[PDB]
Amino acid sequence: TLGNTTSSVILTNYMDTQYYGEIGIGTPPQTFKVVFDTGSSNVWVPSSKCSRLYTACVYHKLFDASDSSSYKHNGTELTLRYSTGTVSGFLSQDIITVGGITVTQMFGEVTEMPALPFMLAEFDGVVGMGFIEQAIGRVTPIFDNIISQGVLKEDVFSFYYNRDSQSLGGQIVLGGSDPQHYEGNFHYINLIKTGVWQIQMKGVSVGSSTLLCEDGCLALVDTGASYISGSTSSIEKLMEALGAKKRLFDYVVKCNEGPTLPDISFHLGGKEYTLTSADYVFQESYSSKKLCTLAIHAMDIPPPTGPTWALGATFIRKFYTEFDRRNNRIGFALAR
Ligand SMILES: COCCCOc1cc(C(=O)N(C[C@@H]2CNC[C@H]2NS(=O)(=O)c2ccc(C)cc2)C(C)C)ccc1OC
Ligand SMILES: *[C@@H]1O[C@H](CO)[C@@H](O)[C@H](O)[C@H]1NC(C)=O
Repeated sequence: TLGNTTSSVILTNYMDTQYYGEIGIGTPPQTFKVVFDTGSSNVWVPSSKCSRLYTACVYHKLFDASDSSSYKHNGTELTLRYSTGTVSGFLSQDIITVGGITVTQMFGEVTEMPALPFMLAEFDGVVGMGFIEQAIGRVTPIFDNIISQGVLKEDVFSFYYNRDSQSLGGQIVLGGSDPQHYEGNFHYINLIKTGVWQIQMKGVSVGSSTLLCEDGCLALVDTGASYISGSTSSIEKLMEALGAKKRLFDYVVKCNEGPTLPDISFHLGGKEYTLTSADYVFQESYSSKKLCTLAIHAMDIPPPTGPTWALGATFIRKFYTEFDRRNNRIGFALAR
C-alpha cells in the first residue's frame, strides 16, 4: 500500500566519522541517538538491565521498560555480531517514533556492551535499515513495519551525509528523496539478490589504471560504516599504490603528501564513482612532521555477505544514496 507521505530525520555529524539521529521509545518517549544502518536489520538500544561494570552503559542512554506504559515483554535472547565487536541482550516491544512516524516495533535491549568500540560511540543504539533475511531472530525490521502502515509515498528511503562544520549533519528521508541535497539524476544499480544492500562492483582504480577488483567484486552500501572498506588483502594492495603506512587500526600518509594522492574510482553499474584525495584524506594539517589518517581501512566481513567492500560515510558524503525496496536497487547522485 502506498500513501502520500514522506518523513525525514535530521542527522548529527560527529567529526565526519559518526552520523546519527533521534528516535523515541515508549510512553512517555525515552529518546536515543541512533545510527540508521543499511548494513544491519535489527533495532537495538542499551538497556537499564545492563550491568554498570560495562562502562559503555554508564556513558549511554538506557531504555527502562519499568517507565513505559506501552511496553510488551518478550525476553528472547539476541546476540549481534559486528566485525568491530559484539552486543547481546533480549527482545522487547514498544512504540518507536521516527521523524513523525509512530510504529510498534520489536527491538533488542542490550545488556552486554563492550568498551571497545561502544565507549567511542556518540550514538546509543542502531536502527537497522537492512532486510528481514539478515535480521537476527527473524525480527521484522522497522522499515518493513513502516511499509505495512501504507503511509509512505514510495517504498524507498534515502541518505544525505554532509561534510563537518554548525549546519545540517545529514538527513534520512523515508518514503522518498530530497532534491535540495543532490543534483543531476540518479544512476541505479540492482542488488545482486534481495536480502542485502549489496551491489556488483567491476573494478577499483588508483589513478588511471584499474589496479583492483579486475574480475569483479562485491560492494555493500553501508550507511552505518564510517569509511570505505575492503578485505585486508585488497587494502594492502591499495595502500601500497598510495604510499601509505599501516598502524594498528588505520592507514596514514605524511600530511604534506595528502593533497598529491591519486583519485580512487569505483566502477558501479554504468558509471565510475571518483573520490579525490580531498574526499578520503583527513587533512588535519599540511605538515611534513605529522601523520594524516585515510578514510579507507581493512574490514574482513565474514561469509555469506563477505568477502566484500563496504561503501560507508566516505562514499555517501560524495554521493547521495537512495535505497529502493520496491525495485531492489540502489541509486546514486552527486550530493549538494
Ligand atoms: C557512519 O556513522 C555510523 C556510525 C559509525 O561508528 C561506529 C560504527 C560501529 C559499527 O561497526 N556498526 C556496525 C557496522 C555498520 N553496518 C553493519 C556493521 N558492519 S559489519 O562489517 O560488521 C557487517 C556488515 C554487514 C553484515 C551482513 C554483517 C556485518 C554500528 C552501526 C553498530 C562501531 C563503532 C562506531 O563508532 C565508535
Ligand atoms: C517474542 O516475539 C516473537 C516474534 O518476533 C514471538 O514469535 C515469540 O513468541 C515472542 N516470545 C515471547 C516469550 O513472548
